[PDB]
Amino acid sequence: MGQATAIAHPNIAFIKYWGNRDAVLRIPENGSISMNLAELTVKTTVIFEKHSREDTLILNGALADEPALKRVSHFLDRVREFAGISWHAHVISENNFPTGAGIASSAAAFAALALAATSAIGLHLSERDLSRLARKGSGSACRSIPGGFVEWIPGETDEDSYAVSIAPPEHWALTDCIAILSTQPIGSTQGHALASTSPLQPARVADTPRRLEIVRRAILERDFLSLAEMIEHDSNLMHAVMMTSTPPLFYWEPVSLVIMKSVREWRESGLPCAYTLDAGPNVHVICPSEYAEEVIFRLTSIPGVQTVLKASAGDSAKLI
Amino acid sequence: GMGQATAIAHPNIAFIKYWGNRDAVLRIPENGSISMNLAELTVKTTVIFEKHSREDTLILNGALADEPALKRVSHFLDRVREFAGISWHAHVISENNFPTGAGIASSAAAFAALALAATSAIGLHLSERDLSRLARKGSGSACRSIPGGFVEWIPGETDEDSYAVSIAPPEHWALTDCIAILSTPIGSTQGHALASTSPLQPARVADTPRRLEIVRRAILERDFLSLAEMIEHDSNLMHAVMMTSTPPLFYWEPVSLVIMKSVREWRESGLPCAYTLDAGPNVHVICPSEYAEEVIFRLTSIPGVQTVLKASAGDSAKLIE
Ligand SMILES: C[C@@](O)(CCOP(=O)(O)O)CC(=O)O
Ligand SMILES: C[C@@](O)(CCOP(=O)(O)O)CC(=O)O
Repeated sequence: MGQATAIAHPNIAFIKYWGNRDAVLRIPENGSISMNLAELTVKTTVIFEKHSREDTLILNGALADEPALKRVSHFLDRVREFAGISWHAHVISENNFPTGAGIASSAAAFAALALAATSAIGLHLSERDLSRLARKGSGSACRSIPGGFVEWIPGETDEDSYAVSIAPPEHWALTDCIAILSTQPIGSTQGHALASTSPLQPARVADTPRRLEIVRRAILERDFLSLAEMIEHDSNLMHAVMMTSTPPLFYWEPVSLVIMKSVREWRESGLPCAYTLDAGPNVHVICPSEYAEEVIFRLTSIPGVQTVLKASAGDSAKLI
Repeated sequence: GMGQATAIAHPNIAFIKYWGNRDAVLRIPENGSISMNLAELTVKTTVIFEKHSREDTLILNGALADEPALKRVSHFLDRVREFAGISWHAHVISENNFPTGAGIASSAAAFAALALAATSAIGLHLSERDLSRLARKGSGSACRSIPGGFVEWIPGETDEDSYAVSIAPPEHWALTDCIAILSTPIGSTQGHALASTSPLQPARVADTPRRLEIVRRAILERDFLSLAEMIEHDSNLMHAVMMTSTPPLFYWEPVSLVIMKSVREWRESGLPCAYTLDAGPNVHVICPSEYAEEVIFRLTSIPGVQTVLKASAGDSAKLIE
């Protein structure tokens, strides 16, 4: 009755999404900018079938838990509403993420699902509409629909909240050296909802355009130092909000702190690199790709760093 | 020998933090703060005004102070000289019992003791308010070591308006500060000035009355859980601002974070305690005193904790001998 397969990459936010204006629609409180990660992929096949009563979900070869299925089912309901078709679908998804490494899959997964599910049900959405749809699966998924360096235009409405590519992957050879911590959280959905308990979240949110403008310009101009200092600042602002929520969300591990301090010292001593952390203790170390081997060496030397994943700028979600 | 006096004062641990100045020179803070004096740590300072001294001299634990420390003390004594209308320079002899290398800041205790010894030596009989106001200009938090016990710094907007008062005497509430000294340090002065670079500082500052009102009530009501949750929140707010300054100030060490998480776990599992951190990695673990031995036992076992200092609520700065 209709089938398609799409791949999408996770992304690393240079300017973080944290907090929703609308939790249901995943309209964020602030805009965000990320880079897709080429070497990590979710591949998702959607198969719409005649009179399948309910949707099904398999994840990396295994029956998905009911939470995951429900979430994917509600998402497909949106694809059904948008398409006025009623078919239920079998969803098969796999990713190549290193096991236990704590790399969040939701952005890649809902980007791939948005593209596979709409293509399977016969639609031909623009990138913008795919981003808007993916967004409602998981906010950051909207940024994995476009390619390369991506900005989520936060908006106030479902139509207005979507992501676009600032620059293609080939515009700037940046590498994300992801320090995976051996010892290793509260999910994004709960965390976003808790942001409003932090006294500092409104101020963080209100300041986001300043930060976005710097990062956007830095990407366009390939100004690594400006990017570096702002991504650390923006990471720290998000974590500041997290840590001052009620209950506090302390995603950092002790080694996360060692890495953050080490990266700053490395940069200040001549090695261009910068850190950023999502809702977890892994440290993404962004650097011009020519420095990645040196960064990885230094990260690998830090006690407590299990392994370092090397990712370059990835393309948009694609059908295969 | 134109007048001499000796005073003692204790350092203090802020439950609601001072961070950022409205007026850096006068150490008028952006926000109010609340602290508890630490009985078991003391600075004892003798001030002897000398007709023959051309400049002040500062002796610390029997040794000549570094030049920066002398300059701070001499600038402070200039304020006393001005206030008193007297010219004399002084010998300042100070001792303290702080554990060596522990990173326990002495400046609040030092300037509280100096404010009291110096004014007493020079013939003045200042009210606590005026002593606090004076101590504040040596080091802001010293204004909180002038009064006793649990102390609130009224932030104010003027030199006359910024001073601390006792919320409650030490005996009002048996709380212990179990200070986890880490085995493995940008100064406050630079740090406060950088607070203005954090996008989050205005919001932290504007929220302080909410936090002060909770802690003040918690102290008056002996409500440990309310105190506990607010001191951790307040500590994290300050460190949030520090970590989001430009350049960032990351005072936490990895072990700091271990302790912070451990403390929250301990409290949630039924051991009443709460963490707070100043501008450094040591973790002050506040708890009702009946739990201190267990808190200390748990803290002592944490790798990277060099030692744990046990402090109870201390009295006001006092003249002695
Ligand atoms: C914490 C962070 O990863 C957002 C997570 O958002 P989501 O709800 O998992 O899409 C930050 C970011 O990616 O912008
Ligand atoms: C960081 C903190 O210790 C303030 C230090 O201030 P100062 O050293 O008196 O300038 C917090 C506080 O004690 O309120």
